[PDB]
Amino acid sequence: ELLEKVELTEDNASRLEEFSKEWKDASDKWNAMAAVKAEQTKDGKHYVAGIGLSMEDTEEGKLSQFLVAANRIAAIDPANGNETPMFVAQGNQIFMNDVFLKRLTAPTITSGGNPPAFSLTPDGKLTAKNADISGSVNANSGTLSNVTIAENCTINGTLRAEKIVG
Amino acid sequence: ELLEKVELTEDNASRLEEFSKEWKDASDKWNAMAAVKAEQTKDGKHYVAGIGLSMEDTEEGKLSQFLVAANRIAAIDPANGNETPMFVAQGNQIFMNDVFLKRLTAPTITSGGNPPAFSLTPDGKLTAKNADISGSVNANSGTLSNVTIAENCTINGTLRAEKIVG
Amino acid sequence: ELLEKVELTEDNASRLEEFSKEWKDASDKWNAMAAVKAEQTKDGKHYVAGIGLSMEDTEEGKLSQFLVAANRIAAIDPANGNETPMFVAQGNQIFMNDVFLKRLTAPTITSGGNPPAFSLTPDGKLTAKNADISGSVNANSGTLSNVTIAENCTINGTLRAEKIVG
Repeated sequence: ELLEKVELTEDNASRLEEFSKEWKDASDKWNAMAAVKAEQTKDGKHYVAGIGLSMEDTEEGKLSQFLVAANRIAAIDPANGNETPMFVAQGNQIFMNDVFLKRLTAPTITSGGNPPAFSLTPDGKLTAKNADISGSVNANSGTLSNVTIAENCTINGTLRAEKIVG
Repeated sequence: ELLEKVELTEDNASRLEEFSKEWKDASDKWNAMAAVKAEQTKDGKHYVAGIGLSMEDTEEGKLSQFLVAANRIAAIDPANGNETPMFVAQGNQIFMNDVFLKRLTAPTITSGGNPPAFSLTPDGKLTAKNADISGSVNANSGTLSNVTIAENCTINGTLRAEKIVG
Repeated sequence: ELLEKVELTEDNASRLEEFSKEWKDASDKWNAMAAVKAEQTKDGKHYVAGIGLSMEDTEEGKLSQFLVAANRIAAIDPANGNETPMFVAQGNQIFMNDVFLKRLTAPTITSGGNPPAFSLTPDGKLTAKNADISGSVNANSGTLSNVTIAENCTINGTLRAEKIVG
């Protein structure tokens, strides 16, 4: 029964080279994705470029963090199994919901529809159903219907009506 | 020494068997990871969805692009012990900083105020405390207290004043 | 000669020592990433922490899904062949393109040009150039240069017209 162990020794030696080849392939593949994703470099010297998912602990406690320095994004929302992209590089396009603001700069503003009612052209035009002023008004031209007056009415230029009664 | 080399044979063989078992289990687990999570190999550039960073040379030089054809995200600020999510996937959640704009289409616009003030409502309404105009006007109603008729005026409808100077 | 096969067993033993070294090293690394980034363990129901691209089966077929607990992204557009620092997400700023709107809140609004030709301020003023109103107007203090008065006008206050024609 000597014949057994040596055949075994072979059943071993023969399997080791092939396993070595497989593990070498795996190690090379890890060398690939490591420079891709898992650089396994523990430092803040290169901003941890690539990708990182640090479950970092402070004196506060465990706090999650995900670090990527490459934007290169093109997203789609999955809600209801939907397939709508949202970040074409032309500065977002889904819709603007309720937004708080303190600085805006826009030439064109539209009320809505084949025709907007109250609009704000870059030319400075404005259509409205009201103009309430609690202060100064400097008007230049005008085609006006009713001007109800009961307070100071002093004139420096010209006035020419059709009927003047009083 | 009698059995030492012989026993090493079976010890090896058994250790290889178990080592191969754990390797097969783990390798199947990896086979499961890139199958769904990102991809691997040298997959062509047709759809290549999943997590992947590639450093391709350009005219300027390297380009480490990071591709994500994927879905809803939510992120928080980890700043030195901060825990407040800000833009967590609710369709432009909180607010915009200094922003330039081009065009819009909106029913309702306000100011934003505690004991508060002016707004641009869907129905043209505006209480603008200083409505300076340097061009044409088409008014169909108005109540003017202190009239400063500066240049040549005219009336098509009628004027009727209790007072008169001239 | 024969001593090669006997030597073969102990050579295999040393080779297994080396392979066990490397393999348990790698497995320990992956186990470290498991709660960090690998997420080898299952999630169950809704609990989820970390990363993973799950292409779940649905009655309609494929449903890829991605989930991030918390992150902070950099700013490089697809912009192949160009470096584009866009969407830094600093100070909650992205830059907005053409878009609709439903609800707005902005005390400060500009004309979308080098100066603000028409401006909205927390003071509530408006230096426009045309404001036509088909409804109510309440202008307290104002001047009128080239105006035609197309409907009724009544004064209960003082009247100091420059001239009267009729």
